[PDB]
Amino acid sequence: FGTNGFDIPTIAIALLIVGVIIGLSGLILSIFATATASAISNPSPGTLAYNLTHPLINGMVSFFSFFPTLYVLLGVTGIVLIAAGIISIIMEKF
Amino acid sequence: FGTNGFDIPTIAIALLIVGVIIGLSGLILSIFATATASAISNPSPGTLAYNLTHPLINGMVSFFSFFPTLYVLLGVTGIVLIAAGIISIIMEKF
Amino acid sequence: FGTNGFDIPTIAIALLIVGVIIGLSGLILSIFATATASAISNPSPGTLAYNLTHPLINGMVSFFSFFPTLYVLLGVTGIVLIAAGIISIIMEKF
Amino acid sequence: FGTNGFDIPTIAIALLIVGVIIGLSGLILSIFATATASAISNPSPGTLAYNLTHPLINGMVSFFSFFPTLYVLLGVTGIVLIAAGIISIIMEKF
Amino acid sequence: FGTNGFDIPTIAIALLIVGVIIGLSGLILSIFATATASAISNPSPGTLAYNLTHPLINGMVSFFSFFPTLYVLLGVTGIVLIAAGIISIIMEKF
Amino acid sequence: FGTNGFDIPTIAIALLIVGVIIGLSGLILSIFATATASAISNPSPGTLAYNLTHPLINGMVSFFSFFPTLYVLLGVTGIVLIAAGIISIIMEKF
Amino acid sequence: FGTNGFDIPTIAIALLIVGVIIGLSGLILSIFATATASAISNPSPGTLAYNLTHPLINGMVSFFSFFPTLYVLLGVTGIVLIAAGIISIIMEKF
Repeated sequence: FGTNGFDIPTIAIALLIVGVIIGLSGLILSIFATATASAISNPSPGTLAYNLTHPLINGMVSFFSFFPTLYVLLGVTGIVLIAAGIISIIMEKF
Repeated sequence: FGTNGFDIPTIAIALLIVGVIIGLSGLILSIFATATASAISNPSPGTLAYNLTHPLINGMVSFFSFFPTLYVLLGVTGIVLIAAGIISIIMEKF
Repeated sequence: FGTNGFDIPTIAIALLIVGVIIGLSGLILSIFATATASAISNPSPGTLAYNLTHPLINGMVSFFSFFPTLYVLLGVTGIVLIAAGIISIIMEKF
Repeated sequence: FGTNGFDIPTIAIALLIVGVIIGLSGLILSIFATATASAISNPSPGTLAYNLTHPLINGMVSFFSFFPTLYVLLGVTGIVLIAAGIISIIMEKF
Repeated sequence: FGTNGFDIPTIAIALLIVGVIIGLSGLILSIFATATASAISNPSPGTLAYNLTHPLINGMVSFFSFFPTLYVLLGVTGIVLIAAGIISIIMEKF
Repeated sequence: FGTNGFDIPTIAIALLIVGVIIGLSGLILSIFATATASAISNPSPGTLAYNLTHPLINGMVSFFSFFPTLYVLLGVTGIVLIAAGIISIIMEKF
Repeated sequence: FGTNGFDIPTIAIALLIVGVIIGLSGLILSIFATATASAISNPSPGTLAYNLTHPLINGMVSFFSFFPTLYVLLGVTGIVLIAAGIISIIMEKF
């Protein structure tokens, strides 16, 4: 069901795969982050261990805050691909 | 699901891998830094051991303060890669 | 996840390795310096042993004071490498 | 849909590409500038580091103030191109 | 989207690259200058080390004061290039 | 982004390199000059060692006083190069 | 019941084996730790035997406190393996 490489069943299958992979990724990351939160403790506000450890958790927080826009762009990519497929069909189907 | 090398499932898997690796790294470093903090003691403010040891902990603190911006740049890299993928799709899909 | 040799997982692993190595180095040096401080005594201010020993501890202090800037430069190196990777991606990804 | 090289679908696609590229550029620059602002601190008004660092941020501000007119001219270019296309159609279509 | 070599997407990409490179340069220089400021001390106003070191920091200050106008000219260059592109389009598009 | 050899990204990268090299040079020279100042002592105003050593430190002072204008000219060179690039663009871009 | 090496009966059997092994391990360690607690006595807070013995029990406590996170990671591993199996099925079953 297509012209050269645009196959609607293939597109649906690809959407399937990306959705399940993203769900798995979120699940695994949440499960592991729970363990991370359990592992690290809060020694004291101003002792040696605080100086030793605080920037690490800061970087953790920063990167995990960077994830959302990555996901958003990953989402927008598919609309572009589908649109290109539609245009390619239209171009030479007439 | 792509044109030449841009595969959304591959991108999601890569995001998975980088996230888990970063979580592991933070966990290991925090756990080890706790042991470091436990090991080293505070001899005295002005004795020989203080002169012998203080610059080392100073360098420790400095490097661990350098980590955050490294993490931030590592995060920003992915947005660039995704953007390049989108542009590459757009360029020749029409 | 990259173009030629820039791999974000590899970068994260390298950051892991350098961090743990630096922590180990600081730990070992502090532990050994404690033993050094315990071993050497203070004979007298002006006797033969003082003349014999003082420049050695002076050199010790000097070198250990030189360490911090070495660590600082070692830290700054990674920002340069990450930046070069980003630029290399940008150059030919479009 | 044209005469020699003026194709309205091609023009629309080009407008698409330039718009998305400009949006990406603004997004990336804002995200990176946030990191720059976070990284650099304010040492003191008159110490060595101030003398060492102030002209750099001055140049940053200047260049980022130069960007707007560049964008404006980039925008005006398209009107010229479309106008030339219209005139070229008119010249020999009658 | 152009006539011979003037491509608005290419121009936007080039603006992207120059902006990110300039941001990186400012970031790296500020970070390194902080380390320089930390490293060098102030011995005394009139001793040997002062005579030995003062002209070096003077040259540092001078060069870093020279940077701003370099950045300004680098900025003005792009307006010229865009203007030349516009004129080149106008010349033979009619 | 240029015509023959004038590339604004290349110019920015070159400015990066020269800045970092100059910072390193100043840092190394200051650090070494501190050691020089520590090493040499002041024997007496009129003894043999004074006659033996004074002209050497005089030459040191002279050369280090010559450095600043060298740095100034090195700085002015870049303005000339950028100006030549601008003129070269203007000459044949129209 | 699978495609290449992913067999749900095999997975269930493996879960069986790991569960029983973990139960046995906990049982044996608890039983032995009871004997350890019975064997060692508390001589006095400050005598020779206290200095001789306290760090040993400290290390015991530390290691047994390290066990929990080991178990947690061992648990999380299976979710990853099952997820990889699901993805592998999905990839080429369509």
